[PDB]
Amino acid sequence: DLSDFASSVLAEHNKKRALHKDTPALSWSDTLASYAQDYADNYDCSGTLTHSGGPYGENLALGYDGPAAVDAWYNEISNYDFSNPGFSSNTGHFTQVVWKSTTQVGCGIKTCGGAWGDYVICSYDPAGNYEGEYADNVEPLA
Repeated sequence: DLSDFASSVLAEHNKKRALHKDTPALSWSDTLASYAQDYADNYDCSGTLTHSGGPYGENLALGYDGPAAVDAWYNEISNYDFSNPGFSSNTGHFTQVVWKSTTQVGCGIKTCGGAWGDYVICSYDPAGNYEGEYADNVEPLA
């Protein structure tokens, strides 16, 4: 059985994906979550967000618990132009949350407290945000 962290974060992803046409639900991966939590264990609580360079897709946040980070990522839909699909600096988290071809997610968390609060990383497989593939993987609202 999943931890409370895993079940709450998975539900928050799949509540949002179900808003979109032809977009399957994700399942949780212990492999992805071990990778994510290992990286969080090593965060320096400095306030900067640097990507891991790994083999999986990746969303990062600072200042939110797990489900609250998912909500912030998904709210980027407000900036996304469905008639000009593609990457942008303030829609790249949203397009990975709903990426049609992604099938599994796993996440980790570390409590920095102080000025920064919680660090959250979610890892995804297959990865989203491939150039030339947005129109086929980022579907409109049902």
